Amino acid sequence: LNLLSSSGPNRQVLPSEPSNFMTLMGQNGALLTVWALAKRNWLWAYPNIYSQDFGNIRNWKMEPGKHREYFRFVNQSLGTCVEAYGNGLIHDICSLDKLAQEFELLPTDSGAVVIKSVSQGRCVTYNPVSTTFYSTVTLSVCDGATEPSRDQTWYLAPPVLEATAVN
Amino acid sequence: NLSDFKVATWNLQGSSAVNESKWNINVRQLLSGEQGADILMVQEAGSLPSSAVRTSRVIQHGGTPIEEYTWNLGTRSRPNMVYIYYSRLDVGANRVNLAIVSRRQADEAFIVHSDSSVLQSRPAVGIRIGTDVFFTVHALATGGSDAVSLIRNIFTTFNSPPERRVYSWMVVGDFNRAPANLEVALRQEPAVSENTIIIAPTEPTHRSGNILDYAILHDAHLPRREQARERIGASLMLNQLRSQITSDHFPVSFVRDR
Amino acid sequence: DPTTYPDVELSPPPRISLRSLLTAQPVKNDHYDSHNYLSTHWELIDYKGKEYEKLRDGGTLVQFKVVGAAKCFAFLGKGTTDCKDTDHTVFNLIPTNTGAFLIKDALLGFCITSHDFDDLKLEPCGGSVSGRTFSLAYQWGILPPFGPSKILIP
Ligand SMILES: [Br-]
Ligand SMILES: [Br-]
Ligand SMILES: [Br-]
Ligand SMILES: [Br-]
Ligand SMILES: [Br-]
Ligand SMILES: [Br-]
Ligand SMILES: [Br-]
Ligand SMILES: [Br-]
Ligand SMILES: [Br-]
Ligand SMILES: [Br-]
Ligand SMILES: [Br-]
Ligand SMILES: [Br-]
Ligand SMILES: [Br-]
Ligand SMILES: [Br-]
Ligand SMILES: [Br-]
Ligand SMILES: [Br-]
Ligand SMILES: [Br-]
Ligand SMILES: [Br-]
Ligand SMILES: [Br-]
Ligand SMILES: [Br-]
Ligand SMILES: [Br-]
Ligand SMILES: [Br-]
Ligand SMILES: [Br-]
Ligand SMILES: [Br-]
Ligand SMILES: [Br-]
Ligand SMILES: [Br-]
Repeated sequence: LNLLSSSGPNRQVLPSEPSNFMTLMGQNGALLTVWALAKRNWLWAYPNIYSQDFGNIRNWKMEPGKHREYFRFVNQSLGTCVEAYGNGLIHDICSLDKLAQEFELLPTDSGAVVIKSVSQGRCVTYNPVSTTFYSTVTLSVCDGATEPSRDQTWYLAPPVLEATAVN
Repeated sequence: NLSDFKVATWNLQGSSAVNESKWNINVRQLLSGEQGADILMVQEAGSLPSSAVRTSRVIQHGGTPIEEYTWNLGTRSRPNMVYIYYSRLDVGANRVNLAIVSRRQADEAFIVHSDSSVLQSRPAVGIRIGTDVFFTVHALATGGSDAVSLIRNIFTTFNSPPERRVYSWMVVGDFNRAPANLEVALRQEPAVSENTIIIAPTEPTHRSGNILDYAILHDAHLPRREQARERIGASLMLNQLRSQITSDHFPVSFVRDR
Repeated sequence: DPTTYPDVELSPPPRISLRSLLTAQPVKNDHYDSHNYLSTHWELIDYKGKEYEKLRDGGTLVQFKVVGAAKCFAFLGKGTTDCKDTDHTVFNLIPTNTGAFLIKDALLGFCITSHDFDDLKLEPCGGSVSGRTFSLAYQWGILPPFGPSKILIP
């Protein structure tokens, strides 16, 4: 395309929208994601390599919650929110008044974070090692364990999207 | 109102060995997206990004250095510009420097020193945008002992000029002491203590587990003893990260309650 | 060094794990047992030499250093070589609108890509990458180092 049109500079495409999203990545590379699309279904964690067909349901927009120091996660594709429910996480209609959709992220000394459900007082747990495509995501006591069958550390990572260089 | 701005702070811990990558990994992420900071205070800034450009503007109105630069966070064809106000205090090793990155140009700059002492304390460096003034501070490692007189001098600077009586100001940075420890000490200056409010996370802002990075502000819209009505909350700025944080400090943001 | 402010300690280089956003696998070094977590750690250090400015393309020159050794990531031997061999150890971080990074070698201006499990190569990626879009195969995450960590307590 032309960087200069006959009457003035012409705006090239360089999306800012992708900057608003990210992924929550486990130590095994698995990304917290919606699987069954209908609301209230359980969330799981699949690495990009085993979920290319999932698309943007794997990306989330992290925003401050209603309460100070808490965050909520809005799905890029579905617009629903991560919500603590029973012994795991689901996605449902967003509401700043639902404490179950608010999370406190506790930094670790490696720079990773532990995700704590504020309504439950429990942390998002998963099994790094799996005989299948995914890690099972649950909520359990926050001990910061980092074992093959039980880990609670997550990385705040780039979204799985085409990236545009800004150098 | 100060609350109209998304303000953040990060101690970059720059050095000759690692500096440029930190600006391009973390500082860039703190400024981007819909929730990026409008104003970011940086401590231990080291050298500015190599692509930053010095403007012709002169603000040097005293012994403490302060210069204006522009830095393009985007491409040449799709620029995304910010201004950087840089105080290169560390002439010895060029690492313990202060900077303020702002989307909007500063109308004026301010340098305020703490009480005279034999300790090499650092001054507060700040910029005014309209009726709001924003400072970046890096108090002394040993309990930020210079913090109380620094805050008091900033207070008297604006609240003791006619036009300064309506200014709101925010002091943000590495205080090197717990928020409660600072709060108690400030009580020795009743007028300052009653006209300010400390806004800080309750989560660690440094890998030692300590809470060292936060803010203290004076909202001209609120009366004495009523600053706690401020609707600005502090939070680790984790919503901006997409990478490892390249220093032992976690960035902290100050945003209006939703 | 002789800083004007001695109350401020000098901080060492940041620790990271480098992962392909396509495979999510961390790039490993051979200095530690493959099952030891330090095999997934690197120290990120900035390169200060000026011999690679022509193809820098506005990125940041760095080296990925092994913890506790003068070895750096490289497309040689088993994945590392002496850090002094700058032609093979100096790489170039290119920021993007997502927080992911493209990584080029400083000498040739080629891009590091990973299109599949344990696939890692340095291939031509045209001229300047400014404003161009790239699939995950070209994207890298500079993330917290893999392994144990402790929840910070105030
Ligand atoms: Br045209
Ligand atoms: Br666009
Ligand atoms: Br997008
Ligand atoms: Br479905
Ligand atoms: Br539904
Ligand atoms: Br299910
Ligand atoms: Br918000
Ligand atoms: Br609250
Ligand atoms: Br979408
Ligand atoms: Br159920
Ligand atoms: Br945006
Ligand atoms: Br001065
Ligand atoms: Br510029
Ligand atoms: Br361009
Ligand atoms: Br402006
Ligand atoms: Br001073
Ligand atoms: Br310090
Ligand atoms: Br406290
Ligand atoms: Br008013
Ligand atoms: Br009071
Ligand atoms: Br807000
Ligand atoms: Br692996
Ligand atoms: Br060695
Ligand atoms: Br070494
Ligand atoms: Br080519
Ligand atoms: Br722990």
